[PDB]
Amino acid sequence: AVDFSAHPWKAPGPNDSRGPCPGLNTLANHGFLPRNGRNISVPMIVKAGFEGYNVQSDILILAGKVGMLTSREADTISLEDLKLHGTIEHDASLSREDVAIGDNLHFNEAIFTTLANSNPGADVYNISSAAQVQHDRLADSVARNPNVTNTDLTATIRSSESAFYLTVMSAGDPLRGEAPKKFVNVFFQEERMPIKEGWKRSTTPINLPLLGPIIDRITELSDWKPTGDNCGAIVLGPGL
Amino acid sequence: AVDFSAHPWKAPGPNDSRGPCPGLNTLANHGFLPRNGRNISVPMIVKAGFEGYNVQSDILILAGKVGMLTSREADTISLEDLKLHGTIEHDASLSREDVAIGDNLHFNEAIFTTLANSNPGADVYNISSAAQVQHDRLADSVARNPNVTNTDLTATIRSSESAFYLTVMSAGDPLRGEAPKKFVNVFFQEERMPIKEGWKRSTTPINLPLLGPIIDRITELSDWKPTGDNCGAIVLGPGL
Ligand code: HEM
Ligand code: HEM
Ligand SMILES: CCCCCCCCCCCCCC(=O)O
Ligand SMILES: CCCCCCCCCCCCCC(=O)O
Ligand SMILES: *[C@@H]1O[C@H](CO)[C@@H](O)[C@H](O)[C@H]1NC(C)=O
Ligand SMILES: *[C@@H]1O[C@H](CO)[C@@H](O)[C@H](O)[C@H]1NC(C)=O
Ligand SMILES: *[C@@H]1O[C@H](CO)[C@@H](O)[C@H](O)[C@H]1NC(C)=O
Ligand SMILES: *[C@@H]1O[C@H](CO)[C@@H](O)[C@H](O)[C@H]1NC(C)=O
Ligand SMILES: *[C@@H]1O[C@H](CO)[C@@H](O)[C@H](O)[C@H]1NC(C)=O
Ligand SMILES: [Mg+2]
Ligand SMILES: [Mg+2]
Repeated sequence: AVDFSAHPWKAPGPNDSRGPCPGLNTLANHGFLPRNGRNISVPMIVKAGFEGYNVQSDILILAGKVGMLTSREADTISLEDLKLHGTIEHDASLSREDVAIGDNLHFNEAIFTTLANSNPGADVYNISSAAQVQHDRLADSVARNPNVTNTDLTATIRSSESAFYLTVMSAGDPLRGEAPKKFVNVFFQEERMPIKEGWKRSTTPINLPLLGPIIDRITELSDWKPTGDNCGAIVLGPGL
Repeated sequence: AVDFSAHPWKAPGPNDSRGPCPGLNTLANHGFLPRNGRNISVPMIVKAGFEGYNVQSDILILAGKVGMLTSREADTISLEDLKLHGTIEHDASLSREDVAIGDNLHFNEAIFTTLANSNPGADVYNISSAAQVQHDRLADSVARNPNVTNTDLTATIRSSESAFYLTVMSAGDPLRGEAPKKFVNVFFQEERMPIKEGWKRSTTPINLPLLGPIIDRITELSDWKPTGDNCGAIVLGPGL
């Protein structure tokens, strides 16, 4: 029963907190989360993701409580807190630079080129294109970042994020694991719901059972291999 | 400014959730946390630890948000949820069995014998006795549990727990890193504040700066070495 017309996109001001996640950033830019990006709890994320995207509480509780670790507060974050490297934030992002060699927070068009140019000859991104992008992004980090971290955990998180953009920005059947380029590009480049472009919130719930096989197929097609430590240890709080 | 007369010890009833932590169990048994042990948030833990023990928000926010990972709820746990192996719960506990070979949840008198018998000829437990206990408990797990997990992280958590019993149950100067056996034994065996025995809440705040040197000294005296891959990865949620 959400009224999207009561949730206009507004550009964030210079002091509105935004993070490395286009999903949460977009929700804030439409006021599903606080536009200032501050004082955000897991219940707020659960509600916002449901209302905005029809993403269910299973994934948002699991991911949300991990995200909470990035702040110094008892039960809230600022979106910018999520840039904390090695909690969720990882190398070989789709649209951000690796923290060791650049800006791990803001959208970067040069990084995004790989995704933007994927699935040549189609007007959608899909599971095979998403896998290719992941392969190529990881190769770039291995080439250029002397502090690169690549573990089973980061690889899984990366495939989860690719599954998110394929499903949440779909043309309405998220099971298909494909999304119009026009919608995904707006999502990343503007952190806006592409409403005027024709996007509508999925009428199918997006939950762990739906995402699981998509995640696994993306991983499988990405020709991923362990390269190093492979210990899936997360950073448990800031300033440790 | 805490009225302990308004916080009597009551034995947990059959539907009351209790976990592997004597600290939180004791707070629940005195109603500083809900006596039913359910729907417990990090803000509730922060307040309860302050009121009951003069433990500060630094450690309780950090540990509390990690503890939140153990439930399926957005921002609360039941105390029993904390038994989830490999989040905080670990092998070589002071008063519980290793999950692979026994009950990792309930107080176990046979396990507790090692701590109870430590520091012979004194009426206190102290840093050297706590270190000996940790050495002996870990040795027991290495002997009897083929699946033992023993890492920098579990070792730190274990010394933190020893530091907690030495400080929170002290005779009122937690800096000393020694606690009356009569107080610590009641804490573990009954999950009760030993008020009739003469214990009083510390007038000195117990925070990370106070605990840190105690933790480090316990580790130093314990003749510790890691096991296997020494991977500090935590379990990020239940049913994975
Ligand atoms: C529990 C809620 C969420 C948390 C805590 C969260 C956290 C994060 C974090 C920290 C990152 C940065 C990882 C990195 O690239 O280094 C990220 C990336 C991403 N998230 Fe979220 N996220 C959440 C929900 C969502 C939702 C609902 C979507 C919906 C589409 C989404 C889509 C993405 C995408 C596509 C990326 C990849 C960005 C890139 O690689 O450049 N997230 N998330
Ligand atoms: C408030 C002050 C606290 C005190 C004094 C305290 C004390 C202790 C002690 C002494 C143990 C060791 C029990 C043993 O080895 O048999 C322990 C274990 C544990 N504590 Fe706490 N604790 C406190 C707060 C917390 C908090 C905030 C959390 C998480 C929300 C937590 C979670 C646990 C867990 C999961 C264990 C089990 C680890 C294991 O032995 O395997 N504790 N605690
Ligand atoms: C088991 C994979 C489910 C997808 C979870 C990805 C969300 C990333 C945040 C971290 C929370 C759990 C991570 C994980 O188990 O993959
Ligand atoms: C210097 C901090 C030591 C105290 C940590 C107590 C353990 C809390 C549970 C896990 C949360 C952080 C992990 C850790 O650094 O020990
Ligand atoms: C943050 O949110 C809580 C819960 O709604 C509220 O009590 C508090 O006043 C808020 N603080 C700020 C600075 O907005
Ligand atoms: C993705 O789209 C390309 C181009 O249409 C196609 O070759 C490929 O088979 C598709 N992959 C999947 C998984 O649908
Ligand atoms: C990063 O890699 C460089 C070059 O190998 C090394 O000096 C450094 O210790 C590594 N760690 C970090 C994060 O600085
Ligand atoms: C409180 O915790 C219970 C599990 O003990 C859970 O079912 C519930 O969602 C939480 N809040 C309530 C009562 O809705
Ligand atoms: C602990 O107490 C014993 C027995 O009195 C004593 O020998 C030992 O030195 C004490 N250790 C510390 C750290 O005070
Ligand atoms: Mg990144
Ligand atoms: Mg244990």
